[PDB]
Amino acid sequence: GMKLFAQGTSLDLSHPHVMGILNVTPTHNSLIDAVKHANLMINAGATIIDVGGESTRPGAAEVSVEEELQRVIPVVEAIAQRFEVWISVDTSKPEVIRESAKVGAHIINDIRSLSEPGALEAAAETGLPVCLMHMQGMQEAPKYDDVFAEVNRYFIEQIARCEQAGIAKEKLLLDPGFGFGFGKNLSHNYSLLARLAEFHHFNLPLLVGMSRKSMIGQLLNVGPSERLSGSLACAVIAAMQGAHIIRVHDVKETVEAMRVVEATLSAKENKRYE
Amino acid sequence: GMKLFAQGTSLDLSHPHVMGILNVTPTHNSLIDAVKHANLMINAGATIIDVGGESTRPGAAEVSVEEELQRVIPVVEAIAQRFEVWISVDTSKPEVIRESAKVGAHIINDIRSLSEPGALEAAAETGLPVCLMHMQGMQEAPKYDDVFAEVNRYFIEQIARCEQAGIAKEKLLLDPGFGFGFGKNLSHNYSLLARLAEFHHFNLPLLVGMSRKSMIGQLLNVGPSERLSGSLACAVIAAMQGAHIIRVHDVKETVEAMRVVEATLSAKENKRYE
Ligand SMILES: Nc1nc2ncc(CO)nc2c(=O)[nH]1
Ligand SMILES: Nc1nc2ncc(CO)nc2c(=O)[nH]1
Repeated sequence: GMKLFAQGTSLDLSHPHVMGILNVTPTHNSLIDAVKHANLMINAGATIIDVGGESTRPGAAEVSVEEELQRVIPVVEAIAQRFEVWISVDTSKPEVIRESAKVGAHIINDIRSLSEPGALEAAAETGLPVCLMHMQGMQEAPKYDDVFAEVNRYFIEQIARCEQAGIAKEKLLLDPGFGFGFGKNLSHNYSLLARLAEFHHFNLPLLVGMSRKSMIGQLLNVGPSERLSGSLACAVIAAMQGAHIIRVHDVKETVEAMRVVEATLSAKENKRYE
Repeated sequence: GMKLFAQGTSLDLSHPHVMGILNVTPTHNSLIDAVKHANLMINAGATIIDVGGESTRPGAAEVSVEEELQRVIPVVEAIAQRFEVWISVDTSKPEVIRESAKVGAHIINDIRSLSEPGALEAAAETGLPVCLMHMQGMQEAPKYDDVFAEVNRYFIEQIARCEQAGIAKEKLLLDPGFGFGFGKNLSHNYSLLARLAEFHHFNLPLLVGMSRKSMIGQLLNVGPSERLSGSLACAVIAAMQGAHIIRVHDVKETVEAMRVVEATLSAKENKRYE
């Protein structure tokens, strides 16, 4: 029943949506390969595309302003021209937010939740949906009084901060920030996955992304390439609880698992596992 | 907290157990390959082994008595000699039940729920745990007043029938009979998967097996070899609800998904998703 609206089109969150990842970093063949990877993800079943001109996993470098315009914008521009899928942009600079909205972007997905100077002001001018994600800080993960309580308290503060800028509450999306890069260890990560359905009291969409993360690599004791089954198990658990968007690397397999989730949630009485 | 007891050892159903499938049908190299496949499944994480001298998927042939002794018994006998895993036997004849219990079998897993003449009497003499599975009838699946109500009513009748023979209720195991070979179509199969946790009112173990079945092949529209992701999604849904044994073909991936399930059920408040 929950819908997202952007660029004269809608996203019906009645079923779980799979959002494929498309990193555009180290440009002649960097654009052909981007359109072809995006094409492959659409044919596998992806309904959203996460174009991010920055890798910020702990220990990754900084990208100046002009650098992100040169890769994010032509990629975003190329997707909307030829495809129907929704395009989310992983950017924190206000200039990339303004230019992504011009070339046809749908969702503003900021890893920093629009904390950079001018970022929140830009995201409101675009009128686009913004995804708010929680994060604390290659260093360690801090200590919490209770990881679920603080993430919740981080939200109420962020929704209130959004509405103060003109971004209506109905445009927002929430993401707990799974991963040992946003300041949460293995116990904190699995506590959030276990209590995900409680986050629905906000009555807002739940973007979730745990694809190939450390919360699967450390538990299963496998390299970064053998984490498919664990990522699928994570995605099903989140979708079983009513997560609306699942941000994954392996789109074909995730989409297959989602269809089992839908066929399961369709026969249930209340469409959600608590 | 629920335990199974057989052959002087125990099975602690505090975590989901993965039961690998080992079919012994069309014998010189048929035994080496059986021990080696069983070995591979143990190293992948399987704690139970399903040795079945019969394939009875719709359209499969009949095996005489002496034929099953020649393959089931030496295979069961070979596993208990060299490995610690539990051995379940897919047999309906009373003679194979008596001889499997002699060579070291753990669980009597009858696809027919001991309906053959003399089968129930044998399973009681062994004192072993029996798995009761529901089934109606290459033909079609019948019409139900309500598929959950009848399967439940099929149980109460079967537990009562077991106790009348001396098989204590604490030795029994239940299995809904997922699959379009036991008389249940795509809607009936997903109704049972959606309402699995309700079956716990019996306070008994839940054996579940949907590996590579038609309820995944028909929904995803893929050949019998590309059903891994859908089978993993099914297994997680059942384990999320508290299924205790998951009967799968792909043990390494299932075991990986179960560890995510355990790590998730460990951080939850009540260890079960309803
Ligand atoms: N919304 C969202 N964005 C992310 N971006 C990057 C990374 C990791 O680099 N993770 C996430 C995530 O988990 N959720
Ligand atoms: N317990 C159990 N046994 C089975 N045996 C055979 C087959 C299919 O040949 N399925 C099952 C099953 O789903 N559960």
